[PDB]
Amino acid sequence: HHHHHVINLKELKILHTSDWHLGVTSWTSSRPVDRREELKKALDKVVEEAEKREVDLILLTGDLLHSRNNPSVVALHDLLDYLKRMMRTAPVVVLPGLKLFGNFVTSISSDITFVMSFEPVDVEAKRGQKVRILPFPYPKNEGDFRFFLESRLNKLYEEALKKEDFAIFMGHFTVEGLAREIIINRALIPSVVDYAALGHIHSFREIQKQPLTIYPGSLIRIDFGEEADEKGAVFVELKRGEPPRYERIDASPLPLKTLYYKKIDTSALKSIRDFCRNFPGYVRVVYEEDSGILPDLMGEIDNLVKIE
Repeated sequence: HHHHHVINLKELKILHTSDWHLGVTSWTSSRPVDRREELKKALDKVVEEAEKREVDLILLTGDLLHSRNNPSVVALHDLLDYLKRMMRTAPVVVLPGLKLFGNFVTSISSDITFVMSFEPVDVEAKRGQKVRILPFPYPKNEGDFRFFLESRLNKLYEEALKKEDFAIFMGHFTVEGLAREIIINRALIPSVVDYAALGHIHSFREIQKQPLTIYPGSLIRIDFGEEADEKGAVFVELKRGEPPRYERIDASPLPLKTLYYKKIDTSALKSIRDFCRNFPGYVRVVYEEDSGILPDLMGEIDNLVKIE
């Protein structure tokens, strides 16, 4: 199953997913929970939607592995497993959050490209579309730093002007003013790209519409700051005549809940027990004062991962 070659094809379907954090175990200081099974389920749903929609290109951004430096064999084997699966559907371009194995794999394949530098790369998509990738990976400096970054973005704008069909910006950074980190103003994302695929933020954000610029988010709620979050992937469709459209692919991951109390008194105990009873995800209790020896709530309630 190799690529198609359709004359005058003026469209491109993209799956963009990000920030998988393969290998994460949560709440290791209170109650370790291995998130793999939930994550593999979320990823499977993303793989199946990609197949279902017959996408042309899959973009992966952000931290696909939880461990900055020392991913486990399982985490690595899961990554390569899902990479392979995706490459069966459509070509995969990865902007990382080893340089050796990435460069080698890109050489020997026509369906995975690791963009490991600031240099543009042209890729071929599932139906023969030509796509120019403008990458902005994580890069000592201080305010010359800002001028460095800005110089790099300017170069990518010029290289984007040299596109044949589609141009796609990929970046691993924090958009200034979100509501060491690399902080970059959204106005400096080259305006002449058709899509800007961003990663590193766990939460789905539509940053702007022109160029359409999106963080898809993580696929699980990694910690309690993510309880109100949208988790999933994004499906983007590009057509030469027209504005880009996109649909969120929800990963439907386990819900999180933080229950708050001054003291864990009689009423707070009943509140906690009732709530967790049939709650299908994980619960945190936040309280302020000790008032006696606390009952063994974690032995009693398997969903409760943190009192603290």
